[PDB]
Amino acid sequence: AYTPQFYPGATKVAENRRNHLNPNYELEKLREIPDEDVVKIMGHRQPGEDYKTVHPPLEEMDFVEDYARDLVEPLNGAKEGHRVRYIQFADSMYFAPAQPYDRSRSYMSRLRGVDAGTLSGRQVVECRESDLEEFSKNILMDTELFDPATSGMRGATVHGHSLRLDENGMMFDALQRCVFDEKTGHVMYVKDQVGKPLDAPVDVGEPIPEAKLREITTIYRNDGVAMRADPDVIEVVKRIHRARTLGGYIPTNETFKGL
Amino acid sequence: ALDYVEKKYGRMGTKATMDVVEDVAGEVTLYALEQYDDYPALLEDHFGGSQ
Amino acid sequence: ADFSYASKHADVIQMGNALPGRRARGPNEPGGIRFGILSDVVQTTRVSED
Amino acid sequence: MLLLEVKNVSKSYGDTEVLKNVSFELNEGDVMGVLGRSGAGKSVLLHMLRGMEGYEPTSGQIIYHVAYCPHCENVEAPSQVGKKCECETEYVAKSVDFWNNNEITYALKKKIAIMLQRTFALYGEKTVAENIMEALTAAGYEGKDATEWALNLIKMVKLEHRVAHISRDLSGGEKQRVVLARQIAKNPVIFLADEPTGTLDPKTAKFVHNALTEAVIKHNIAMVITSHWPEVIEELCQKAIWLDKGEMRLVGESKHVVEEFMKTVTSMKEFEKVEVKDELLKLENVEKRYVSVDRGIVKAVDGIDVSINEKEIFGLVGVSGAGKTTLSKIIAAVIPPSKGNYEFRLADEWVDMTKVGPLYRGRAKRYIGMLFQEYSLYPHRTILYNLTESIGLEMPGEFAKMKAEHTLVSVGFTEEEAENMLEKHPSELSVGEKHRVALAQVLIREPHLILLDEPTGTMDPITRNQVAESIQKSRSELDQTYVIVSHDMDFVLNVCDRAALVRGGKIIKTGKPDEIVKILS
Amino acid sequence: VKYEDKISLYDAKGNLVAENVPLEAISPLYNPTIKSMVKNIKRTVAVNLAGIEGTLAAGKIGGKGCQVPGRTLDISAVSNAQAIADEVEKILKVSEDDDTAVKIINGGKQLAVQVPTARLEVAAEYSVSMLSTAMALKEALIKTFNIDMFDGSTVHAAIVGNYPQVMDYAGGNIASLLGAPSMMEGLGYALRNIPVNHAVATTKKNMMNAIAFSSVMEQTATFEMGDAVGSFERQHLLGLAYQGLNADNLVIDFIKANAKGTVGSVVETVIDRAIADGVIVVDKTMSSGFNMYKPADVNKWNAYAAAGLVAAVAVSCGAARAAQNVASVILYFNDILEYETGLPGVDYGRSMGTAVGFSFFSHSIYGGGGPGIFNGNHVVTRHSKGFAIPPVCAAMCADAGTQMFSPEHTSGLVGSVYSAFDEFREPMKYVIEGALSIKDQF
Amino acid sequence: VKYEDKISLYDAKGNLVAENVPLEAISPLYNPTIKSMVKNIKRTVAVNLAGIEGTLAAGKIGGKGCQVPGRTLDISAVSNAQAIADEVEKILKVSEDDDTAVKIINGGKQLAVQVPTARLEVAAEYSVSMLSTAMALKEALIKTFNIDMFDGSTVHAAIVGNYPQVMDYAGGNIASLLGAPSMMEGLGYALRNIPVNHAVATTKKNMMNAIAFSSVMEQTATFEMGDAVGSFERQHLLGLAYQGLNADNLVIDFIKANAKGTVGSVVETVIDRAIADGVIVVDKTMSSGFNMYKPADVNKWNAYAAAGLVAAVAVSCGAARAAQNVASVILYFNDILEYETGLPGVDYGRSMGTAVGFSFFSHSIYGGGGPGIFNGNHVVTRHSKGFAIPPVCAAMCADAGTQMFSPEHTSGLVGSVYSAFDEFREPMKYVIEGALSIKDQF
Amino acid sequence: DAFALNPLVKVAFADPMLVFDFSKPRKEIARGALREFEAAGERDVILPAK
Amino acid sequence: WDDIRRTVIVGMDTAHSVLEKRLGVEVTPETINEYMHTINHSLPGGAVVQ
Amino acid sequence: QCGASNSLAIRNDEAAPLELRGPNYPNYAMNVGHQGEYAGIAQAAHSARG
Ligand SMILES: Nc1ncnc2c1ncn2[C@@H]1O[C@H](COP(=O)(O)OP(=O)(O)OP(=O)(O)O)[C@@H](O)[C@H]1O
Ligand SMILES: Nc1ncnc2c1ncn2[C@@H]1O[C@H](COP(=O)(O)OP(=O)(O)OP(=O)(O)O)[C@@H](O)[C@H]1O
Ligand SMILES: C[C@H](OP(=O)(O)O)[C@H](NC(=O)/C=C\CCCCSSCCS(=O)(=O)O)C(=O)O
Ligand SMILES: C[C@@H](OP(=O)(O)O)[C@H](NC(=O)CCCCCCS)C(=O)O
Ligand SMILES: [Mg+2]
Ligand SMILES: [Zn+2]
Repeated sequence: AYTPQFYPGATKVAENRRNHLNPNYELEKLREIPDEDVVKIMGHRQPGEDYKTVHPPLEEMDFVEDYARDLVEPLNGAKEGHRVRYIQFADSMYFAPAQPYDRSRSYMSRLRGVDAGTLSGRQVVECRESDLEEFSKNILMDTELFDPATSGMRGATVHGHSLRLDENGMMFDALQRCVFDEKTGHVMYVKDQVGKPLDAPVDVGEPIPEAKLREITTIYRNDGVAMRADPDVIEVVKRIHRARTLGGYIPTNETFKGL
Repeated sequence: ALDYVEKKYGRMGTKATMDVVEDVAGEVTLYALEQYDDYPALLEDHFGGSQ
Repeated sequence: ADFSYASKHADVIQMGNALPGRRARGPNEPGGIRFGILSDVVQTTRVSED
Repeated sequence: MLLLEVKNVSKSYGDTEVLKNVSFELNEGDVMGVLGRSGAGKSVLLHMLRGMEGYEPTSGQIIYHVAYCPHCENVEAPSQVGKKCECETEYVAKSVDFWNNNEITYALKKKIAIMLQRTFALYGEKTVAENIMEALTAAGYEGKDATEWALNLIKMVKLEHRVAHISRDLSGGEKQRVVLARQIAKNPVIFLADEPTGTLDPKTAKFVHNALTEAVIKHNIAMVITSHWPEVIEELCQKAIWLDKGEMRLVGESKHVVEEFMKTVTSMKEFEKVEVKDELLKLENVEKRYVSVDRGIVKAVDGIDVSINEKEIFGLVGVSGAGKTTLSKIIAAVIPPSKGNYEFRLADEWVDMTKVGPLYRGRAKRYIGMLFQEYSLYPHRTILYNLTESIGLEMPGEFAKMKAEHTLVSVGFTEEEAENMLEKHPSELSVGEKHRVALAQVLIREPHLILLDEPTGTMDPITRNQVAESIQKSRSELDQTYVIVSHDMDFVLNVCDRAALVRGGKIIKTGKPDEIVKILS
Repeated sequence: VKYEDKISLYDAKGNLVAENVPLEAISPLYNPTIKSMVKNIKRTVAVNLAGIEGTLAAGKIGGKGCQVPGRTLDISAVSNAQAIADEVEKILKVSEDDDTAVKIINGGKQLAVQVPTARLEVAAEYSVSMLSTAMALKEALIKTFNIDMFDGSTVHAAIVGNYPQVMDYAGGNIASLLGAPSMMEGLGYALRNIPVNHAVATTKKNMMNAIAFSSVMEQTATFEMGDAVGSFERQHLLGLAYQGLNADNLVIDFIKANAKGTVGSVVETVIDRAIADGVIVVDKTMSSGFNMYKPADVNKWNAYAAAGLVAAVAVSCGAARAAQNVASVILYFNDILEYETGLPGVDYGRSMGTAVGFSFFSHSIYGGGGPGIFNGNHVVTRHSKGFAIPPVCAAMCADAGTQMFSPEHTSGLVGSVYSAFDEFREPMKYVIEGALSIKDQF
Repeated sequence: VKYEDKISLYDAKGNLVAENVPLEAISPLYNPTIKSMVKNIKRTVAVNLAGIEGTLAAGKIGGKGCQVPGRTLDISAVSNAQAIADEVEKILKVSEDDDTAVKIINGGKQLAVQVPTARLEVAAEYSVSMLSTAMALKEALIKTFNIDMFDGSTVHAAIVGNYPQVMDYAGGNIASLLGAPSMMEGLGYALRNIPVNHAVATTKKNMMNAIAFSSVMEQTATFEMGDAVGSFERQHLLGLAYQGLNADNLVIDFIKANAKGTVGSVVETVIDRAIADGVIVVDKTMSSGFNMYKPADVNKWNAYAAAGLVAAVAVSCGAARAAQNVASVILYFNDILEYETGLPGVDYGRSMGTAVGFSFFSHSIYGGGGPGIFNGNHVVTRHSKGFAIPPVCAAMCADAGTQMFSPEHTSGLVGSVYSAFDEFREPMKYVIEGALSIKDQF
Repeated sequence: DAFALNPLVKVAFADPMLVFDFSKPRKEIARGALREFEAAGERDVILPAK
Repeated sequence: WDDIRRTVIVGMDTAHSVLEKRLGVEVTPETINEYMHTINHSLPGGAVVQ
Repeated sequence: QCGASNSLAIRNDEAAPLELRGPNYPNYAMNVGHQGEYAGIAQAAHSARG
């Protein structure tokens, strides 16, 4: 067979990117947020009530006979028939453990039937509501992919990914969805990801210490680990660029001899 | 970029090949991103990633 | 995206159409305005019966 | 003549004979009743007859005998063998054997209708008309034909007040009737109905029932209907089976069978009296209006003044669409009112609750738990995870297992059943086992005010009496106040004490459940 | 012969059809089936008689919201139908053994007219079909119901709609699969006008057949653009064979291997297959592991990556049963493959750029419409030369009715007209048969 | 078959060829020569090799007065024209007997290529020829002279001027008889986009051959636009036969009868011939004595008036030997014919109005120019459906050098390339032969 | 008739908030000829006064 | 000419239907008034709460 | 993404020198943040040569 490498490089940032891309790597969990708390921060549905449906279950609807379409097993939320919801994250440039393109690549490498979108200060994944809640609790919130200070589940107004951290080390939030409770040392979400206030604040845990954030981040920084210390990634990027250029010029084997 | 080019190539000291494009563009990109990392004022001025 | 189509690409009424060829112009230019549209622009039927 | 046979089939699920020695025969037109306890195997048997994934037999087989066009893939009734197609060809008779990959299976599967238990197979965003219109167009008909039916149909399940209304914003039994009206409108060879009426009130249930007859029995479409609630099995089926834990305890004329079943039964436990203690909630002019620029105003709650007196069980009875779920969601601080006051006496202070936040509604919302009429669990988690880790239990994980077992036992499971159920997924339970698990999930946090939107609906009289004594014991030993929305009257007589009647968003009169009964009749 | 590449042809069920088929047997310049589809698309016109009747009855000539009082004609086009079709056929007739075919669709409310190839042999462009059909229909309507001489302009406005003022058929009831040649994004872009929904509705929501239709049109268009000329012809032929026609059963094999899998598992299976077939080899191993990969056959590696792209879209959109995932799957399939192997993606980044285009076009308020209206004659989607559009057909075929731009909403007339032709309803089978008919001439 | 009126056939010298030829024998839908002309006009591309060498040597890419310093390539394309043509033929070849011809013109200075028909069968339009020729030329220049990878962009800019930015071929050294589809002013106007200077230079300034070329192209275009279908077809067939092919030798006889005459003498000759042939009869005699005339055959009177219009243009512009008189002659031939007979003009006054606008835009500040730059796609000369452009071609053939924008100034590459083919240069003697080939099939 | 080609164009240009009122086109051209028509699109607030 | 050039008529019935059904947002006359206030602030050059 | 392939391409729709490229270049006809800097790179090509 083929043993899959995931990312070039020898530094800790490349190792963290490889770990995020690896579906067989168990991400270290750092907090326990209950399922109903994740649902409440998500703000899509009331916990305890049934999922809203967009179509009948796949057994009820009649489709044409398609051999290639029926080879793929659908998701459970697709089997019952559920609306497609989203969960959106903002990641600070100051050593957040997960980063937008890294998030999108890891989501599309690890999860089935997801819709990943990458912006500079935004990253959103869309899926059926039950499966989306499942991997939001299991992977997105409780593991080392999330830090309540340098990252945040937020839709609507997103700003502060490139700004400096506040006095408590948290990312800037124009709507202030999550605040810092100095009596317990924990970050508490007082609003959901879109902005309406929550009736009961939910503990997402305490901020990750900066020393651990240096080890678990996936961003390259001059004050942390720079790409000049990782020449293998730059060489792979340059090889990809040269291969694209040679393929766009003349896509033959003799023109790729100068690769 | 001009200083780095004049120190090792010159203004018209090299013929356009792949290697000089990779070297110059990679060095200038690494410098610009290092300056964004080193100076929070520069990063907060160009807050959007597209900029 | 579906709402964007429904809100700004579903029932848009433009004053004039784009013109082709050597008279190349965009929409809402006076070469694209039909005679009936311009008749509807003028409001004299509102205030006069002659 | 004969439609389908059932050979000696024993369905097992890992040393779990959900069903064994099941065999019955049906002809072209007859209603067959499947009567039994909760978890007896009725939903498994209907998914078995439907041919859904995971319901393949381990021992036996079922034969479907149909008509068929080899050029058109239309399946029909076997009686059509001898008649003329809607295409060329005459017809051919096929002994489709399900679970044998017999082509026709696909066409036959399209020709059979199923009413899923506690699952609304509707498009949600396609209103009421387009949902039914879809059914017609999908199955065939034509502009006029469809229109005629659509209107004639919306009349039968009684939905003329919600025609352009979005079906996602409907209310429980209304969605049930919408799914029903979608389910007649396909011309099936068989209509498998799992709990066709639902937790529906007497009157609306009667309309559903007559609609079913008006249609399926007219087109001599065989009926397989389950209800572990007999009075329908009799008024609908002529030949009914009684099974107990997957084994046919009897196979007879429906009348004798229902008799025998009802003898096996138990009466209620009329608990001891209780004195209540002070007012806890006070709602003053609560209104809830759903205004649309395209369908009119739906005044769900139309000015409602109620008071609950603390440790007491309060009932809310009414007809479908009266506004009980909207009211209960207003009480649980889930849906804000358009107008009106709600104060909750935490201990002596009345927090104004139409104000969001921990400083205001939150205060009382820590001790408010709601079981929804359209409930759900977490299907990717186990039952033990659902009671303990999914909601957050304030105890170490080693000691949460016996707490969840105690809660399941208090709900009305045995020790063996609760032990076997803990390491299981919600998809492996029955509708009624999932309902009791959701009730336990509400109860296990021990909130003060508990709202229970239709606790019963799929419980044998015995299971229902169980859930009932549960609520009564917890109210007295734990002074828990309850608000109950229900349709079973005898539950209100032997459980509730100060029920209220809801009619079109009003409160009419509040009083004793017997007084409410003589007001109703 | 000039290409030594041999392919094995498979059907839509994954069964073998023939082996050692030459690569040029599926070429648009050789395949008779592809020629027949091109000619049929060029000469087929769809006429909405019910729309003409409704427009003339209410005086709804013009465009959106346009209505001329007093210019209302009460004719019965649907009731007559057969007489109008006979008159149109008689006017459009050139020889007696002509290919003129005016058939009646949906009981008189629609017409499917095929103008003869004699009128297209002396035409520099395909627009002769719609103009000739419009003229024949105008004459048939004027002669059948005795229209006054002063209402022929109203009849023309109802049929065609604002044509001398607006160089298009906007408010009319006559349609074709190809738009106006002056409304193309670039020169030679005429064949990239069929949207995804039209291809899905024509193939009756069949996955492989819609993929084959989209790929055949896109690669024939690249031949029309002059792109697949010289050193690019081999790469476009390999792309067509492996992406649309399931050469060597690659798409079916990847889907079967990744039934429970994700996009990354599809990437892994594609890399494993390309290593096993000898398409790619190890270039060098860096200090931190990561043995770099280089293509031993560049065009074959591009074809393998395109087949894997189609399979990844099918796997993800069959898992979700929703057609909204196409942009992310193409984008991050290419990204994961590039940063996993150090190899170029499909179309050397053009597929990834077109996936970014799909992303901003179908996922934002800046976006417009869904993936069902994707066509190569759009500025957003023109950049990939027939490598990003055929996966969108698989995505829309895997959709469980959760899209506003469903094929039923946008392409019912197109499906009812063009599904009657065998080479359009099942393009895969008949393209394979046409390739089999010309095996021995290479 | 459906037209029972026969015509005679005469050559450009006025000698009889055959009699009782059916009218459909010269129809574009039946005549093999017209079909071959349309097929060959879509695949023939004019290449300026000396222009390519001069553009690359001085860096003249960009268009009008555009120079890019630094992007200068020194190649010897005119000397290596044989190798370049061989490589272009190798690239463009489909099979080995395909009608691919790359002939060398003017000692390597020009190149006339013909892309194969099979490349155009699967193309929706005619733009495949120029794009395919551009790509083949780019590859041939890149592999003949070992041009660097960073200068292939300059080679592309030299061959095609600003194509991705300007949807046209303006600054390049490649050309065709037909214009770009983006320049079309209406659908079906692709065959109308041949300027008068191109047709005059193609026929080597022969009057009757240029009349035949322009008439064949314009009436085939009217067939393409759908104008000449149904009851409109006979009028355009007779207009092509009489004005363009001198069926009953009407043009030559009228010119011979008015060798030293004016426009008015041609008008009376036309009326006398139409009366003698029974085409027109006296309707009524008025109180003033004016004889109002009516057509016994409307389309035949149309054809007679069109042939007389061409004859009047030839007479007046051969007397003046200047091509600036076309608009006035076309105006006043119709103007005095209508008020002499009471009969409509050549195209029911659609052609007199074409002359009234031609007289605007050939003598004013507002646009247009010389008569040689106009065409059927022009906004000034599009209104007459094939009845006003062959007079302009005849007048430009009769010009002795009084025009600044002469065919020598405007069409030097196109004329020299397209005059090498016998079918384009002398369309009369081959269209008559094609009619004789199918004379017995009606 | 209330309109000629488009009812939506007829209602839209009946708006009193339009600076040019299309009820009396002859009268306002007179006002613009006598320099008493206050037109829009003037950049007076972003330009120097000298 | 300026008033004709700057006029675009857009229908809001498919947008309201998409908001009510697909987006699950109620459309009331109060919500339409709020939208009209928002577009009246935002159409000339405005940015809402930014 | 399509840039590296289209930068030194020779195909009809993709090849153009950067001096001859513009906002109507098919890759460049949608997005902010590229065109003005493309013009500066085109100038810098000739500023190095003086
Ligand atoms: N997928 C499954 N795997 C294992 N056991 C299952 C599965 N589905 C159902 N069961 C069990 O099989 C038995 C029959 O369940 P079924 O849903 O048929 O009950 P039922 O008779 O319909 O009762 P109810 O009134 O609750 O609907 C129950 O014990 C149930 O827990
Ligand atoms: N979100 C909504 N938008 C509009 N109308 C609604 C909405 N929710 C409920 N309604 C309507 O308001 C009425 C009251 O609904 P509610 O769910 O409170 O009824 P109910 O008394 O619980 O009836 P059931 O017995 O069916 O549960 C119903 O007719 C319902 O269709
Ligand atoms: C301007 C361009 O067309 P053109 O370049 O050919 O003129 C035009 N582009 C668009 O419409 C599309 C999207 C532009 C919006 C991007 C603004 S950047 S700020 C927020 C963007 S994001 O947060 O959602 O990523 C088009 O119609 O294709
Ligand atoms: C003929 C044509 O000019 P060109 O030949 O294309 O330069 C065309 N003229 C016009 O339509 C001028 C319109 C106004 C001038 C005369 C008004 S009576 C134009 O400007 O495009
Ligand atoms: Mg059940
Ligand atoms: Zn049949």
